[PDB]
Amino acid sequence: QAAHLSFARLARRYGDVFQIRLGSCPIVVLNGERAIHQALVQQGSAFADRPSFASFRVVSGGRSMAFGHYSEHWKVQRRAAHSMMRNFFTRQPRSRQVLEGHVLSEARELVALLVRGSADGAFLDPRPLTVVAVANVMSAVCFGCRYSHDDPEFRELLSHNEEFGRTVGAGSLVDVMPWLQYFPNPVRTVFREFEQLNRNFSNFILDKFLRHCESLRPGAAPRDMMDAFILSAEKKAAGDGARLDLENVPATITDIFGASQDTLSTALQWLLLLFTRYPDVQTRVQAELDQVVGRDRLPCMGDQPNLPYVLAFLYEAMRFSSFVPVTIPHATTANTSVLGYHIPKDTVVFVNQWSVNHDPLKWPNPENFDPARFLDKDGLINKDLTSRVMIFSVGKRRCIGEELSKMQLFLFISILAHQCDFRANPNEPAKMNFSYGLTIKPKSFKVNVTLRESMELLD
Ligand code: HEM
Ligand SMILES: O=c1cc(-c2ccccc2)oc2c1ccc1ccccc12
Repeated sequence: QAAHLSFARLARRYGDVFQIRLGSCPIVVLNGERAIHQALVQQGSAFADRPSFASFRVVSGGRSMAFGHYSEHWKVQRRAAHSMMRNFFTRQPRSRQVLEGHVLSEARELVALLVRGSADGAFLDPRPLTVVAVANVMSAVCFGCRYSHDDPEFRELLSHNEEFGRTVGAGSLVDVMPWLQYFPNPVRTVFREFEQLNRNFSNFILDKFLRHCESLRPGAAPRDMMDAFILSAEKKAAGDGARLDLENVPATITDIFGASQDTLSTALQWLLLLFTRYPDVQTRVQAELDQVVGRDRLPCMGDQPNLPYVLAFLYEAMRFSSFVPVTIPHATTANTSVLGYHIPKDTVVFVNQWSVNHDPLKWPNPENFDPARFLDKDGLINKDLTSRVMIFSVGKRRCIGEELSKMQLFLFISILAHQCDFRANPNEPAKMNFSYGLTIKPKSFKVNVTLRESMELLD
């Protein structure tokens, strides 16, 4: 009875567009591509707002770009945030390399713990490990500092991503049923933890913020995204496009660091999950990797176009898993209509991406994981299908770190699959259970990892 599941089901009787009621709020769910594309794209702007939920307000000390409203001040915050994400990567020559180094560097520490903690036929839950590996890629990209996988204070800071999606996830009752805060219950519990975690994240980034600001003297060369945003803001305040104001820099680096670390973490956990539940797909991608990059070195972004199956497994896991089933709730900015239906200004809207990835007609093997589903008659991928998958949303509020997400999940998996073997715990009868909320996170599950060959990952 997962949200995105009921909605897609209610659509088989009331159409793609219809409205539900969560407590006091009547939400209008969008389910198909034409409806999703007609609201978010064609009438994008009418649907580019965020609902006035008290919890959204708590994120990033009240200055979130992801959870804030549509307005001019917001408009430059996003433009400025998207600018950093586009330029930051591919800004200077050899930049791609420094990025790939971080991934390569976390991939090494990641396989090492997985293999070490999997000796003699042992199994271990990969999740905690995958969060730390992805947060470090971004800890270094954003602050220029990575943490020890043993670091408690950091593993703690990142041990609450589930409480975050349960609070803001479409379906959540925290906002729409405030009376639930009046007494003990899971909803009272999650929201209080929610405030607790956002409070910790902000302080974590605030501390780093104040230090980068202090060390960034006149002629100083920025060596971060923190340093990059601060410089830009000082250059903005200091006389004379879209750049952030110093007061908004901590909040926006929080959204940036927070999203990636959560989403990329969740995504990664599915890849290994799928690898262990589909040994054959694991072998094929693991085969193509051997044929193209050779057992002679480890994969790099240069190999991406000669790896049609890897990219295919990538988009199949994306469509099949739909780990971000419904986008961050939207809100209309003006009375509008979609697929005929009237939608009055200031109404909360849910975009069902899962309903576009699981549409029978567009995807024949709807419930079956078929990476070949994206392979062209002669073995190459066809953007026409690969780009038919919806996970990063579309429109004004579409993800700002899409290419980064991709040129990273490709790498983590390329190294891991090329260097390791993943086996599921056979003794586990009942199946994998998940936690629904913004992202679909896998609940506890154990894998066993062994090295195909000697570590050349060691530098
Ligand atoms: C595979 C990983 C990721 C997926 C599937 C994903 C997807 C999404 C989705 C579904 C949204 C909501 C769109 C909407 O409400 O209409 C979004 C928001 C956003 N994403 Fe991502 N994301 C991921 C990675 C990233 C990364 C790496 C960053 C960090 C740079 C990031 C930052 C953002 C931001 C700042 C927003 C809010 C944008 C806005 O409100 O306008 N995401 N993403
Ligand atoms: O701004 C955020 C966006 C996002 C986000 C997540 C998924 C998709 C889009 C945005 O999440 C977070 C954010 C901030 C802090 C978080 C702390 C824990 C877990 C997630 C956080």
